[PDB]
Amino acid sequence: MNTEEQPVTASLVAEAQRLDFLPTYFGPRLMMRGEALVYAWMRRLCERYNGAYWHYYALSDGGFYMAPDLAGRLEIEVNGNGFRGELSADAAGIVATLFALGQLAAEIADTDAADALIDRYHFLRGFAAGHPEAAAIYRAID
Repeated sequence: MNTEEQPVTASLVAEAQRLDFLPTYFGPRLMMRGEALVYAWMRRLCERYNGAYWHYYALSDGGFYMAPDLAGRLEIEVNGNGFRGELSADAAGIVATLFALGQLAAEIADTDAADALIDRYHFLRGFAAGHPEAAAIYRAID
């Protein structure tokens, strides 16, 4: 539609519907296999990262992403590319969920489903470009 940014934007799903929204967009079985995978990478990016509420977000691209609930400067040092920089719970939650997608795809070995969930990765990855901190987000996952 556009020539620069993407018309794709995330959204906040109800709390009483997010309980089924996750297993509905990811899978009734993955809901846990993925929620724990996104936070798994998060606690790795920061040495002083206890945890937070990874709110469920709906994407028009056909996927979805989760972002922890932390207001302030989150010192997140990504080992993936050694990018040391403080990001917001939102701009950081992008790198947390993204890394998880790439793990599940390679965790289930070479299967027809190892390329299906991959779609979500490419879908969200594009939304990160529309963010004001895109520079930090894309480099964080780079």
